[PDB]
Amino acid sequence: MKFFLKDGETSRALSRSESLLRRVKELGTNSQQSEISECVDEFNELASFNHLLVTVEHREWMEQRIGEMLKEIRAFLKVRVVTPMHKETASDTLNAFLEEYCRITGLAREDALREKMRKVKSVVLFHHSELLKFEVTENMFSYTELLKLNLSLRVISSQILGMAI
Amino acid sequence: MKFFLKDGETSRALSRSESLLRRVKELGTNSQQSEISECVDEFNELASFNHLLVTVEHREWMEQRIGEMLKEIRAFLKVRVVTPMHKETASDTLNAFLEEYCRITGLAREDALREKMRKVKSVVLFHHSELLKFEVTENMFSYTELLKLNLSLRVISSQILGMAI
Amino acid sequence: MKFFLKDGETSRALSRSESLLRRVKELGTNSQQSEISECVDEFNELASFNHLLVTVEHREWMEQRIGEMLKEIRAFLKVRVVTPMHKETASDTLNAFLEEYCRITGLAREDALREKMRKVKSVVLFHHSELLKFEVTENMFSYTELLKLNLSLRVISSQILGMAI
Amino acid sequence: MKFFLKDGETSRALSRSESLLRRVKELGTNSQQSEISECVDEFNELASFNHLLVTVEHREWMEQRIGEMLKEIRAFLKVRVVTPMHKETASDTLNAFLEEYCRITGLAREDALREKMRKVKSVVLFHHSELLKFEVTENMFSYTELLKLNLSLRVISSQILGMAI
Amino acid sequence: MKFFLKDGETSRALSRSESLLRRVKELGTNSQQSEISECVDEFNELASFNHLLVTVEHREWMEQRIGEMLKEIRAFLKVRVVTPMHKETASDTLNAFLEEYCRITGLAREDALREKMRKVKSVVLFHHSELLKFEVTENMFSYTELLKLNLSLRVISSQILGMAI
Amino acid sequence: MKFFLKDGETSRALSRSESLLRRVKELGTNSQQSEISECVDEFNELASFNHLLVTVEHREWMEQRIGEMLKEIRAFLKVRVVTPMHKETASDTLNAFLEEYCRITGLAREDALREKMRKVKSVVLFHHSELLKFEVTENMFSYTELLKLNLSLRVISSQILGMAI
Amino acid sequence: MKFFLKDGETSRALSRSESLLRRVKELGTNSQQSEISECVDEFNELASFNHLLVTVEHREWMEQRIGEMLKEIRAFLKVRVVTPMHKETASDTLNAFLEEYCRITGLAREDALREKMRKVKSVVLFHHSELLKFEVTENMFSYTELLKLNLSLRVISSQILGMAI
Amino acid sequence: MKFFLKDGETSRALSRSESLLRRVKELGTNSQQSEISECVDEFNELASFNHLLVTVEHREWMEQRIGEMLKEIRAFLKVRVVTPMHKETASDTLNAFLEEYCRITGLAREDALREKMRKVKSVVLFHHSELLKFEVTENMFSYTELLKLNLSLRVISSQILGMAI
Repeated sequence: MKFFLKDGETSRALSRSESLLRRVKELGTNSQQSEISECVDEFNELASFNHLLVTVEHREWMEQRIGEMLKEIRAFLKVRVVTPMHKETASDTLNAFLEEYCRITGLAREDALREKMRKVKSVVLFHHSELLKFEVTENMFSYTELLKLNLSLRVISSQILGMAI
Repeated sequence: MKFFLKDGETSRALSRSESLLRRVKELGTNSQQSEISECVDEFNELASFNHLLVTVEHREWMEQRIGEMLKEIRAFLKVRVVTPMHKETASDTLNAFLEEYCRITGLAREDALREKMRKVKSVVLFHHSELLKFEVTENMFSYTELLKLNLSLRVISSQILGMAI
Repeated sequence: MKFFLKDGETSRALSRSESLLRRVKELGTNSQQSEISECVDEFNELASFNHLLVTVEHREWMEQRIGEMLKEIRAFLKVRVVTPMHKETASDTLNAFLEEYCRITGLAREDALREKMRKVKSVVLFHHSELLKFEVTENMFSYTELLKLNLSLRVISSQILGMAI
Repeated sequence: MKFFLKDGETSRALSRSESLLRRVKELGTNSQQSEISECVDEFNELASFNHLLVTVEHREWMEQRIGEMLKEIRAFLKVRVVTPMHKETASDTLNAFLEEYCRITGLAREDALREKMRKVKSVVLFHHSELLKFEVTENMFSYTELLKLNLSLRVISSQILGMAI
Repeated sequence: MKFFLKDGETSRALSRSESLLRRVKELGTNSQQSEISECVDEFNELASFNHLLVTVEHREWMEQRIGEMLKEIRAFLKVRVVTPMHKETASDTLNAFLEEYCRITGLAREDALREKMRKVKSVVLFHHSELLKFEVTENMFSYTELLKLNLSLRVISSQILGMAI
Repeated sequence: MKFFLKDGETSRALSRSESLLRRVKELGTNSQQSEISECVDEFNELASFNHLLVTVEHREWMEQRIGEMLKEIRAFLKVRVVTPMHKETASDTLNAFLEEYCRITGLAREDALREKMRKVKSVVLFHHSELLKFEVTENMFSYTELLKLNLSLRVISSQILGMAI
Repeated sequence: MKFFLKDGETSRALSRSESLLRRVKELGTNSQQSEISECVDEFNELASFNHLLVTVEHREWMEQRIGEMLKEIRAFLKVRVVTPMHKETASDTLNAFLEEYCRITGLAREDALREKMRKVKSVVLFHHSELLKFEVTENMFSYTELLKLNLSLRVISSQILGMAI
Repeated sequence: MKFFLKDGETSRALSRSESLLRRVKELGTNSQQSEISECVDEFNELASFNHLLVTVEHREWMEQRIGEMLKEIRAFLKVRVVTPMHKETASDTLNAFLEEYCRITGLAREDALREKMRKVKSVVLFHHSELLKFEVTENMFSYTELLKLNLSLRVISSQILGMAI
């Protein structure tokens, strides 16, 4: 149950993340997905290590700042991670989520259209998070509030934003 | 405090409402507001009388069906009462309600825009209800669920249905 | 269920009742039943309207004085309304109520005589109230305390006021 | 404090009261006051003796039926004792009690008239009881219920039985 | 239940007892039992009457001194009432009470001898009280404390005052 | 606080008391006070030792019959120990106690006569017990019950057994 | 039950113990067990007597310092009383207690070894106390705390002081 | 806050730990500290990873065996990890812990000697645990029970195992 971290390590990871931050600030709309995606990899490891570090420290206290930087790296990187449900309209955003949920769950549309946005979004988001190795939350889209609504997609689409089907 | 109803009266009002119902079933998308609106007047009176009749009976019990019909007339007439916030888009529906609330409350837009849809709607609706002498509820609009959202109009407009201002 | 009152209306009724009051203060022991009785009619309508008004206001509050005059008009008019149990003696007052109760309830005398004055009175009173469209209470008679006694008419008539049968 | 009764005594009194009972059953509406009144005398003595007897026995128990007959004799004799408030009408019965209370208490009429019948009666009754050496209760009158009313004589006289003053 | 006393009576009995007191002060060791005993009769009657008078007054209060004298007469007369258990020795006093209790209860001696003095005395005393129509208490004897002892007569006799049997 | 007994001891004292018992049975009314009194001495020591033995055993239990013989020796010896208040009458028994209490306490008679027998007896008995090295209880006298009475000697003497002073 | 002490006695015992104290102060590490042991004998007797003296006094109070010296003698003598479990090592101290407990209880070693030191110690100590007629407590050994441990002898010997068996 | 693990990973770590177990079973009392210590390094990393794996899984469940092996590796490796307080005697074990605690805390001996073994032990153990990156518990020493004693080191050393200072 109990584990300790190799000593050349907190600092190895502190300056390893320091220069991730440096590197992430460099990104803009045309660094390749090839770049960005390994930029995530790095972030992800450091995120892990931090969780170790935290619990170690917490455990060590009982025997009686990196994350601050990660917090920032996230904020920069958040902006360059794009899913296929990143759309130009409220309306296509919804379809994206619909079709994507159908894709993931393997459900017919008729059934997915009955599902509340809330499931559909968190089903779809967890999926892509897993897949990008980056947590992708609702406030990473401009239609955040839309994606939080507790109503079936059909109702949202017809009663909230006058769509067909 | 106590009052009695004139006796040639319940039936006078039963068959008076019977032929209202008859008449209301006749309405369609082109009877004039001039027609419809007196069709409401009548309904309104019968609604009043019924409240008397009810309270009289209730009082009489303690000394020890028309409404069913009204319920129907309502359902029919509900469909022919149009407000100026009856719109073809989700988007204009929202503007209508905004502009109308500004009009009623005399608030600037900037402030109205900060208000939750919910207030804005029931403020506006009560207003027009009073004005048409007919109760006008959210489910008298195709954008019912929209009108129920507990979010500022600004948020709805930008995050729920990508509008400008 | 919900109804609204026509707007030229509260005031139409306020000054309608104001001059009822004027008119009722003119009555005295020799205005005809013909006069008085229409005087009640008017009072009755205004009493109804008030009940609408009250409930409208109460309802309107939730979306967030006439009766005072009625109260007076009642007080004045109370004094000029006569039932057939208005009698010159305590004794005939009791008979009047007995006979009338028998009439209303269809009971034999023998049974009515066993009834407590209290029922008998409020049975009879409610009846005539209904009938005159005016509430007729016990203190509209000079034998009020008598009409309040919780004793069978037999007992009242023999033990309280030495009558035969 | 302690006293004993003379031994030829309980039985002397048992058969003394036995023949009182015999004698009292003979009375009817025309035995003279002269007769009846001695009939009370006898009853009174036997009532006393009984109270001694009772307390002696009770006392004697601690060192470890006549009254039944008296109870009857009372019942018979109760019916033949007359006060000056024994009247033919409810109405004079009330006056009788009024006037008598004024006499006993020395109050003005105006004040007595404000008193509740109940006091007035039990004031008057106790008085005459004392005076006739016989307990005189309300059900010794035909207007018993009347004498029990908890209402001022004024109210009773005007509202209950339409009298003047 | 309720009885009244004849009016020429309290005073008739006040001065009737006043001259009893007078007469009782006259007694000394040689007035005959014939004198003394009627002196008790009188006392006894006055004692009775007083109990009436008391209860009458007490009852009369609720409708809102002789005894003092008796108290004295008692004290004087107490001293002249002799029982057959009035003895010159502690020892014979005990026998007297034994033999007398055997007489009254009809018990054999052997059993009486086992009884506690206390019973034996209050049995015997009540008896003679009843018989003399005067209350005869322990402190009417010089051996009061003896008569109060809660010990069998056998024990008293042998262990308290070295008697035989 | 804690002590142990020398081992050649329980038995040394068991047969030492066995032959005391033998010796005490020999006593009769004419063994000298010189004999008897050393017979007490012995008994007293054995009594002591027993108290040790008892408490030792009791203590020893917690770390987890002689007296029966003493009980008998007492019973025999009790009968040969005589105080100066051993008298032939109830009456002289009392004086004995009186004079003896005066002697011990140094009080005047007038004061001692006021004292309750109970004090006077236990004052006097403790004294002689101390003095004879033998506990002398009330039931060692034929007037036991007398000596237990809770009354002043004066009262006992005059009211219980007709003495002078 | 009650016993008295012979009067030439408290002082006989006070100076008897006074010169015991003198004598005990003389002891050192080479007075023979022969000396010391009779020194205990004496102490023991005086301890006894004291218990008598105490209870006599306590008893005598109810009829309304030697021990201080014994307290001291104990403290001196305590230091010269040796058991066979008085050892040079923690290790042999344990064995001594083990073997001794086996001897006393007649248990096999295997079972004794499982017993908690606490029992074993207070079993063994009470035994030798009884046998030396001196209370022998844990703080009469240099390994007090060891003797107090609530652990089986096996555990103590192996885990607390690296012994074999 | 949320992180994901790289997918070629759980199995990379499962067989990585599988062959650690193989290797650890090889150790015996003569594999160098150089060997053993890197054996711990490995174990430590796998312990870390596991904590990640666990939390990921636990987190993933909410969106709705390696450790078993580590448990074993620990048990084997536990036996080959030695501290400087691993001694041949109870006695030196104590010193070792004392001196070590002085070293860690920088306290004088005099004060350390007053500290309860319990603190001293868990202070010293946490230290070396941290320093070996292996949890080192009391039952990794043959004097477990000793190390658990709630007594100052001075008392333990003098009263429990007859040491000097």
